[PDB]
Amino acid sequence: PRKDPIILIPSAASSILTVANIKQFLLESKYVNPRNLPSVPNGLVNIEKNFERISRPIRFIIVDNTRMFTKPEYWDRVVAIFTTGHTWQFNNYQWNSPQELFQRCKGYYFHFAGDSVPQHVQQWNVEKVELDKNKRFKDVEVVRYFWHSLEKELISRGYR
Repeated sequence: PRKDPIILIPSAASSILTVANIKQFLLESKYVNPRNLPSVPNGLVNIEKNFERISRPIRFIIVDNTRMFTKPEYWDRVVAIFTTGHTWQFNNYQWNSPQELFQRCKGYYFHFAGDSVPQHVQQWNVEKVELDKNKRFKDVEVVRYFWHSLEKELISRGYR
C-alpha cells in the first residue's frame, strides 16, 4: 500500500488522547490534558514518522471523524483505531462490529493507571495502554513502545 495510512481517533469526554494532544504525545513524548490545548477545527492532524524498519518516511493522516471516507477504499488505509470505550463508536465504520473490525485493524485503548477498563472493552481485541495520571517519566517509553507496536502492524499490513 502506497497512499498515506490513516489513524482514527474520535473522542469522548473521557478520552485521554485526542487529535488535540496526539502530536505532542507521539512526537514529543509529552502528555498534556487535551482540554488545555487548542482545538483542531477540521479534526485532522498529520504526523510523519521515520521508522527504523521501513525505508521511506510514513505520513499519517490522523482524524477524529470519518468525513474523508468518500470511497470505501479509504477504509483499507486505516491502520490503527483509538477507542473511546463506546460501542457506538463503530456504527458508521465499514466494519461496524468490534470483532470484525479489530481482526483486521489494530485497536488501542488508552487509560490512566488506576481507572478500570469497562468489561466490554476488556473483551475487545485491542491493546490496553496505561498512562500515569500525575507522573510523566514513563511517557518516553510508552511512546517508544507505541511506535514499535504500530511499526510491527504496518510491516504486517505490507508497508515496506
